[PDB]
Amino acid sequence: SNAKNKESPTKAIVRLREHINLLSKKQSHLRTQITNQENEARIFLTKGNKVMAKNALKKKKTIEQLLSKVEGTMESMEQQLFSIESANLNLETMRAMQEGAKAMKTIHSGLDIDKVDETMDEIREQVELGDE
Repeated sequence: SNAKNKESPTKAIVRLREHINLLSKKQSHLRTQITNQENEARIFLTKGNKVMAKNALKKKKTIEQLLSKVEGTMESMEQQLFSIESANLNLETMRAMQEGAKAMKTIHSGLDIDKVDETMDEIREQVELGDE
């Protein structure tokens, strides 16, 4: 139930990760297309046909614009995933920290003789005074 829902938000982070993987595959594909276009423009340049070389660069830039869109979307998905993940990681870490504090509160309030937490500060001083 509470772990039911922990695992649910966890598989939520899973979907965002699969989406990131898809985006990265698409990015790789677009980069390969970009390389191909650039090579073709270079071939046109060795031939001397700068008109067609520029036209291949027009398509090169067109794909670069699409790449920027994918990279921006991917960055957004990474921030969204991070926000969710790092939130949950900190919430569980801070819970452990507070439960540790609760344990110390139980030890302090639990022991009648005599004020665990106050005597911890007391002995701290006594130890520190050993430096002379």
